[PDB]
Amino acid sequence: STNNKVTVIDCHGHVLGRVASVVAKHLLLGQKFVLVRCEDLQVCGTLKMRLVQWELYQRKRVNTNPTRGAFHHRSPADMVRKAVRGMLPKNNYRGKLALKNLKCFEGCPAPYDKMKKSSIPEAAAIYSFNPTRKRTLLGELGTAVGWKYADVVAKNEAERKERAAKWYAAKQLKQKAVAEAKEKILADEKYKAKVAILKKFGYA
Amino acid sequence: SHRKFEAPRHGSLAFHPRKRVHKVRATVSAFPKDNAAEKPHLTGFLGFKAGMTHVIREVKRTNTKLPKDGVLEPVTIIETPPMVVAGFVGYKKTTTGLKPITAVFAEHIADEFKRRYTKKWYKNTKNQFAVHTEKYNDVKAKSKRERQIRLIKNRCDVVRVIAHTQMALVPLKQKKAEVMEIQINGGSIAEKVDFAVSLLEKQISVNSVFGTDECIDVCSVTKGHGYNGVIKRFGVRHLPRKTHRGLRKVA
Amino acid sequence: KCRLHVNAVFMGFQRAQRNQYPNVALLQISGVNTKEDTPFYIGKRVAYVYKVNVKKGSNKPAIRAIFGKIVAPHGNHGVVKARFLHNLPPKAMGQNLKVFLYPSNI
Amino acid sequence: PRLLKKTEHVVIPEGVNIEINRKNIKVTGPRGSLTREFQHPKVDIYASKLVVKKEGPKENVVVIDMWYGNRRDSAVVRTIASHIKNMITGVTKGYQYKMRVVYAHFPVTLVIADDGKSIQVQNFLGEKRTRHIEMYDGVVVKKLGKDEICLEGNDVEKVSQSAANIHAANLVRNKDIRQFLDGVYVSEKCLIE
Amino acid sequence: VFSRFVEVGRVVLMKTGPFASKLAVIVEILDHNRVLVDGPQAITGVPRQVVNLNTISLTSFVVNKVTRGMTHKKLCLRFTQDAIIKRFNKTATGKAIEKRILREKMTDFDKFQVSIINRKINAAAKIAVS
Amino acid sequence: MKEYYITARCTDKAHNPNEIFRSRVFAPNYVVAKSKFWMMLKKQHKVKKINAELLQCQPIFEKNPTVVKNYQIFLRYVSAGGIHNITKQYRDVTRVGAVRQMYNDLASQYRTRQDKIQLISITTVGDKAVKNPVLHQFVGHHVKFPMVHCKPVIASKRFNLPIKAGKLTTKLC
RNA sequence: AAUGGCUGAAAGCCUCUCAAGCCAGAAUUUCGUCUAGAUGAAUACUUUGUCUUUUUCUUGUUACUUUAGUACAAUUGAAAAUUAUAUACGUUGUAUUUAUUAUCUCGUGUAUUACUCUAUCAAAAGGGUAGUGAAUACUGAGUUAACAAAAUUUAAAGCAUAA
RNA sequence: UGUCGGCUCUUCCUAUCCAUUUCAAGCAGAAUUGAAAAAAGGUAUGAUUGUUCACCAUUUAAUAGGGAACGUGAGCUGGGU
RNA sequence: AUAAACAUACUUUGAAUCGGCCAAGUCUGGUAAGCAGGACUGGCGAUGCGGGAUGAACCGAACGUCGAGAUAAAGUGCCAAAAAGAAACAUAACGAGUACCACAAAAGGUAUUCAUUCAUAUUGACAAUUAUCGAAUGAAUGAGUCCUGAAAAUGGAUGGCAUUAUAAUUUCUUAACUGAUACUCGACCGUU
Repeated sequence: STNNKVTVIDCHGHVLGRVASVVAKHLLLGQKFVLVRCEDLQVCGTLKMRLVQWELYQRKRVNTNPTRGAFHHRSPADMVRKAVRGMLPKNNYRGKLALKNLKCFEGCPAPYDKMKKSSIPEAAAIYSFNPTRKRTLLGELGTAVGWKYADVVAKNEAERKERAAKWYAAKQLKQKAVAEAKEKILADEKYKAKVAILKKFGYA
Repeated sequence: SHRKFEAPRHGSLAFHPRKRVHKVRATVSAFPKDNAAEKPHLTGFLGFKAGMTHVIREVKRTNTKLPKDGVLEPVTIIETPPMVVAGFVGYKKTTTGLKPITAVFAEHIADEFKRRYTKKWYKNTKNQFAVHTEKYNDVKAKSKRERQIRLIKNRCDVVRVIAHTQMALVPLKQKKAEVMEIQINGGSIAEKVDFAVSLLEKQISVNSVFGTDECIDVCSVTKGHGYNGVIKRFGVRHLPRKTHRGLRKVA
Repeated sequence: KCRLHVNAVFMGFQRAQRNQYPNVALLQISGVNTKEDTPFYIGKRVAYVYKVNVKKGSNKPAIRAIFGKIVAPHGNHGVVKARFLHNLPPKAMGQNLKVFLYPSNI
Repeated sequence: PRLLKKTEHVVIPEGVNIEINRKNIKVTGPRGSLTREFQHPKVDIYASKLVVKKEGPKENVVVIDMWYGNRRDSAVVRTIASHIKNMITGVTKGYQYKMRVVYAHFPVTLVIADDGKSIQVQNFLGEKRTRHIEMYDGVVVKKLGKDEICLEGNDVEKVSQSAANIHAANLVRNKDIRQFLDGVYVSEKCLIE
Repeated sequence: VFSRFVEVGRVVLMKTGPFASKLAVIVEILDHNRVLVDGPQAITGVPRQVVNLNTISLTSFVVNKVTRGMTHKKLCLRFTQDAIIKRFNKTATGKAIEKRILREKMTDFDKFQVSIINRKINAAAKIAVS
Repeated sequence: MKEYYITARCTDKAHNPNEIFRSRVFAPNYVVAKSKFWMMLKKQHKVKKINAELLQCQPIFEKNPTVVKNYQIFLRYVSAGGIHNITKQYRDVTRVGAVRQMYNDLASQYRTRQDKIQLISITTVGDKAVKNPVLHQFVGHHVKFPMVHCKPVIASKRFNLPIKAGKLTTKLC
């Protein structure tokens, strides 16, 4: 068939490189990925160590014409795209097509804030890290190197938690009502014929 | 091999590339940082340079050895006739910088402001803002405007008034006006829009914006010189007289 | 009407670091995460069904197919080897392939 | 080497209430309330009762427990235990740091604000620049006597840092500091009670 | 304070291998990585063996008076006296273990009725809520 | 690792053919066990294979591979500096089980490959004779510890999905 | 940053930390400011309202013109945070593609919905109210299928008029 | 593959001469000496010599050391060779 | 003992060639050299193929046109076909990462892990305040890892992206896997 769906990845509490390897492999397999919250990823290293690597990175620049030189994107959504692009085929139609199926946003924009989210157990920071190893959020590193919109995302995320918190509470009340209405009609005398089948397989 | 002697580099790389602008008016790339503990006010204007003269001024600074009878200074005269405010726009802070949300315009728009939306005015139908004006008072349009005002107060952080000049008051031959967005720096966004709405179709003078003995910034486009060599462009040293194929070049 | 197939991804041909053998195509059947779940699918039919925007006056079908069989596993992660009547077009990498349920041995 | 279990405890006296919520100890005592976060991902802080005397009875304690861990990480059990112990002292008998002023020839004047949240040092070694030195929240300076001040507060980390901030602003520069023994020094560190 | 410990007598649950989803009892601790499980071979079928702690999970039960290196004979007496099998089957994992066995023997006809029946029940239960 | 019992005799002018050399050699297979056995004869008694007859080479199996025992391996190894003697203790249920620990531990802490280590002897020590600082903490009868930060276990590679749904949690276990 | 300090273990003491946690400190770094600048956004007028290609007129663009072909409203996709996670449980063990009992008719009202549409208040909302339709549950009964067929995703020609 | 030097011009290295921040002295002050961070900014005018080099007279906060086909001849000059 | 009949022994006529270069559990001159010259063998020259990112010589293996299968060197987070589990000394650092190979030394550290030797170890050692304080304390040496030592000129190279109870390093377990024009089987073309 044709997979027109989008696999939304919530980058919270993950590892930048490990996420990219799993995503960059499945971009080549026809899957469309959207990685929300690419500013909550974690990279091995204290903020002091991460800035040295960035300082080394910023040095690479064409001497005779910096406008042609390597472009160092400070936004975390562009750090992830660069990391993913390094694990994709270079300078061919196959590599470019697979890159078009990837997007980060620092928060959760209008369509992707109500889709089902996924996780990558290989890339989780609780499975691949020593707990005492200091890490660094991409947003925290991005602010250090000149990414100005670290406060807009923190404000937008704050109101997204307040909108979801009340939606979850309202959904919880309806679910409790439906759950307790199912028990009443599971124990009804008329539905014994159907229930007896469910009890046989353990569903009820 | 190293250069025998050292000297500062000729020219500044803070302005490379030296690309000439396209529009005569120059837009300020910034505004003074907003303070929310003051009454709303306009933070900009637009004037036409007339010329230069010189004045003798009395020194009021202390502990200075300047003559008591006056110091000669040069002064530029910038004629600034009153501006007409013909609308306002709200901006929102998103993850790609400011994004304008809505632009509410006045009911009556001068022909000076209409000329900005065409290129051959003398052949145009000149129907700019015609539908806007003819349906200004309809309940369908009035309801939409109240939504636009309410949208800004709910989901906007920056307000700027679209003000334009009046070319009839200046000796220039241009008739089309010059449009500038002037930010309102002041209280909450609720009263910024309230202050902005009160200014629709009204005239603003330069005294309402700037005070007395006030330091300001000026943004403009420098005088054009066309193609030029490296001696005038960068101020490099002219080569000795003996040189074959010319003197005024970088060796 | 009904779903009687399992989608498989045409990852690519049997290859090495710098070579490529387009006679055999590698597929990733959905839900097969290990090579011990492969023995069921060894021998099942596999079809690459694509669509061609034919002109109105042409009698060629607008839906064509290439068929083939799964012949052997490939690695420990449930990847199979499939040989088709004609080698799959390399433009079809990453697309979906219908893995049928016949020849049935159930 | 790795210790299977390293345990430390701090006893809670009668007037102190301790509540713990995910390594976030809040201590409230007769003098006031203190709060801190111990964000070490390998410690377990929880209240209990434990006999701490060879023949004494049970008493309320806060147990800081760390399981298998190298000596680099096993050293934080006693550090956190000391930090909680200082909180209990701070909210029961606050800390005070007495600082004495030393000068050679130029008298130094301390202008203490009315609220006690700020100080001013003037004429230090004949200088014309005036040093202000802010104070952390909860720390109050006061003039004890002649050429002497003391800092009052509950948090030993805020009090000691504020005292060191005063000294650090009045260092002698480009001169032999073995001869120009000027500045404000900490005479001694003790408890208010 | 942590609830479940790796001690002697702790009842563990094998999670992989040939004895997956079978109960076992720790009778020895070699080090921080390996323990000696002897979930009575006469009861559950788990032989006395050394296993890595990555393959098992703890439970809320501890068998009373189990010493390190307990023999199989005496261990069996303490296992039935505590009635671990009776207690385990009432837990969330215990019911999840029996559910998996119940589902793995369904047929296509068996799955047909359940999907049809449950769909109507869920739809009807949603109607009954105002 | 498997343990072998190897015997041989030397039949030439120098050695009387009535004295049998026995050994207990830990080798991956019986061909390596003989190779180790012949070297010990040649380097200690001038006995060469061409002038000797092998008699028995039988595997040795653990009597009770269900009892936890504390071992003590006396060994000598070669470093960059010189040659040293070490005595390392191990806890396991088989003699061959502990030896594989020693080989893997030496190659990690001391970076010493297998062809630098000679196992002099291996015995079983008491519960209080253990001196390893880490291993001494688990020899008592009242050992107890909670395994924290547990990674959730997968029954088999069958359910090993690349991308999951929802959130990921560790286990206090 | 170098450096000087605070609390503080390891190592009952000491210690600025080849420990966790903090402070002060550069002609430093980054925001702020200046110059060029890509994808963009708002407003004004002209249109259009399921869609494309080949032609064709114009300096060029858009609308526009002709011959066809194509679909026709109604179950999709969200807890957050932590992980040494308050106590309890460990809820085990297959993410997307890919979770509907063949078609149509006959039937009664009620109820439900992140459903469609209309009106209204609002609104950069899986919004409120009122009504209508759709689907489902209560919950049926009845007709038909045998051979054949069950497909769009876009082709081909123009310049009257307006901006 | 146009082979010295100079003139013009840009960039790079730090093994820093000055300015900035620090520690030490047999550091009383002043003037100095040893060392750390730091290469973003500066680092001259002339008599003699084709000279690189050198040696003198000044001025300066300092008048540091080097690379780029021993940078640079369809850039110059042709003093040397 | 083993092998050898398209064996063995040759005869005649003649071509091209005698600038060589490389590797090394080798040597001589030299401070040394991708320097100069030798002994034995194998190569390159005359040689493609799979691997070492790239490379005349390194590793596997030498080539008629093909189909299928096991393999070699070597690999198995993505580029890239192919792996899961176990234990450790590493990792707060441009530290570690595929031999030849594209670099690092002496020396120092109350950094860290392990082992040996010695003394104090209790009814009471050490630290702090003879008593309390109640379990390890002190010293020497050796072996691994880490840190300092460690400065160059366009911007850049474990191959790149990236990793950090590893996706690094050292060693293992599993009738795990991937892969050459070499091997086996089969079809055809040619020489003998």
